[PDB]
Amino acid sequence: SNTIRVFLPNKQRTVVNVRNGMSLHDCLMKALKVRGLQPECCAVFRLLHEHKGKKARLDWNTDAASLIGEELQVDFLDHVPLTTHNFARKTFLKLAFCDICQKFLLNGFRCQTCGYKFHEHCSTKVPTMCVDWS
Amino acid sequence: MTEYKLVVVGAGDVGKSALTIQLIQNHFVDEYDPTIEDSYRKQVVIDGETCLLDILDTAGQEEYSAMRDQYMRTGEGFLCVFAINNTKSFEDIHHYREQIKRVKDSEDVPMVLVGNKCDLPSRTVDTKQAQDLARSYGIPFIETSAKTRQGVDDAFYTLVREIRKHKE
Ligand SMILES: Nc1nc2c(ncn2[C@@H]2O[C@H](COP(=O)(O)OP(=O)(O)NP(=O)(O)O)[C@@H](O)[C@H]2O)c(=O)[nH]1
Ligand SMILES: [Cl-]
Ligand SMILES: [Mg+2]
Ligand SMILES: [Zn+2]
Ligand SMILES: [Zn+2]
Ligand SMILES: [Zn+2]
Repeated sequence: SNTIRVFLPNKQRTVVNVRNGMSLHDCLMKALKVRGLQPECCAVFRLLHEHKGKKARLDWNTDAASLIGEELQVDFLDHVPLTTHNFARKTFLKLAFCDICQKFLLNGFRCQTCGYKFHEHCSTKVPTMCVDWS
Repeated sequence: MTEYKLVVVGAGDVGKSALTIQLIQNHFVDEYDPTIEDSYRKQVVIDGETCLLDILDTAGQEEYSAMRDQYMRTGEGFLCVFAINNTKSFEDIHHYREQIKRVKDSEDVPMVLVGNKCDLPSRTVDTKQAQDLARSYGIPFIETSAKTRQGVDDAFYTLVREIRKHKE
């Protein structure tokens, strides 16, 4: 009953059950980290069901209980170097090694953006967010 | 890239969240953390095709049964999870499949029976029982341990392959 519905980056969401005294940050750290998202790379917003403004930024240390029954959204900060991978299949003619298991890689997959290279059966261990400082 | 909407269902304490987080973040913790509603997106390569899994992890209890109804309506495939050391969670699988059939108006729904916690020695549901249940339902059975990652990819890959067959 003491819950908040929180939309999260990359079209994800969580419903948090608020323990009194906890901040928004306390309530959402795990949800973000388990999705491979750093809290330091994000901002939290209150959704405004009114025109001329879709959302209003909130302080991360805001008391969570005070927003029970509202809808919040966590978004990436402007221009953070995080994106989604762009996987392509790749045959490695020269000897190559998987970035996940360090075994030989002959037929595999490779992110065209960050260069992560891996076996098909290692793909679920590739980090969720692609880091692009190129 | 094709997106696959998956829903993880089953009784409380059977490891639905642990299985999902193992898949998403390659990580296992022993902490019990009650789920109300959690969706995750993750790219995966399955049979040489990159696809996007959109995974919904649900609460098992009757309080949220009307929420589950809506989740299940748009779900394309279902992981029905029980714990191999909890016979009640195994028999309760039947209630979740009945619930899914109600919102899908079909018996032909992509579905995998998942027997989790296979690392534990206190096993009360044996492999043969679960295969028989899965056979009577016409769906695959996969043994998993979210603790060791055993069979975790296999459960989600098998469900995607069931969805692909169904969409033929
Ligand atoms: N040994 C072992 N423990 C497991 C395994 N999977 C989950 N557990 C443990 O079982 C407990 C419940 O796990 P959890 O994923 O939260 O279960 P749940 O199905 O999400 N329950 P709920 O519906 O309340 O959200 C935790 O202590 C977790 O560590 C497994 O494969 N092996
Ligand atoms: Cl090797
Ligand atoms: Mg859970
Ligand atoms: Zn990448
Ligand atoms: Zn590998
Ligand atoms: Zn029952």
